[PDB]
Amino acid sequence: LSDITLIKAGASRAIEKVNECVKSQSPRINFCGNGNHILSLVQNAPYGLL
Amino acid sequence: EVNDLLDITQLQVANALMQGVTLSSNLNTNLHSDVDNIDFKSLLGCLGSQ
Repeated sequence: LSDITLIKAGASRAIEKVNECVKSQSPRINFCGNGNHILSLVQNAPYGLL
Repeated sequence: EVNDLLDITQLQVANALMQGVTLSSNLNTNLHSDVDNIDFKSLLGCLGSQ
């Protein structure tokens, strides 16, 4: 029950990364990646995303 | 596991503090602590080589 909170935080972070890095293009700085960032793709890794 | 969460938290904090920062190697903060009436003697401490 404590680890589901970390998985839900990672779910919200990958939801915002899906929305503003992959599924659109965000004007924000230093969110996707590390800075000096271009775009992103996605791939179903086991039990998460890649 | 809690302590490793703390360790990777501290390393994410440190990488956020330290990504993308070049420096002047000849930066001597006891010589440089002011720009245009703004007092950076109390803000940033000692830095350089000596």
